[PDB]
Amino acid sequence: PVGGLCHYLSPPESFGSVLEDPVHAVVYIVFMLGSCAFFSKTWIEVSGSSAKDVAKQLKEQQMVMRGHRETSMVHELNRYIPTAAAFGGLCIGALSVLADFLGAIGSGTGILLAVTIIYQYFEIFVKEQS
RNA sequence: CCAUGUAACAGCAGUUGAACAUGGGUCAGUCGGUCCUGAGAGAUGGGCGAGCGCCGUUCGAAGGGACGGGCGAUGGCCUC
Repeated sequence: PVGGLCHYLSPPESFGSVLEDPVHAVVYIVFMLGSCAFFSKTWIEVSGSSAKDVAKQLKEQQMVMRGHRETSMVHELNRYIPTAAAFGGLCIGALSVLADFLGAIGSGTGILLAVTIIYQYFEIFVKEQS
């Protein structure tokens, strides 16, 4: 909705900075950051990448912590896995807000998808070259 | 010892093990040692001994420590 359309919810768009009522601009980033962490936190619960599932993968591969039992795998994973998804989703959402506000190429959003995937195949590229 | 995992050994076997492999576990003023000397062991003095040494353990100028006083303690500058 950029013209002749309902403007209740809309991403900010302007050269430099646009500010008439912050009750619209600051709310957009709040809903964007919260949703991203909400989406990231729920994805691991369904994609089989939570702390509980990772330990089952490591148990299957016969990998253990140095001085912990098998049951303590989950607890050490829970120290980082659940909070990394919540904070990682928040950070990647914040990068989109920074990308959108700065007005980069690609209108900010979408380049985060591009930079990650090109990095995703980078790990293949480096390991296939000794 | 504990947990996890799993040819030789456990005079049969084992999916099991004090076996093998990986990784953990023993927290003290108050429970012990540490202190005492007991039977005894054993230095120093001394004696003996070719000598390494050993006999001897009370048979030698064997005290190194005491609140109290003045020179100088003056030191905090004199309370202790």
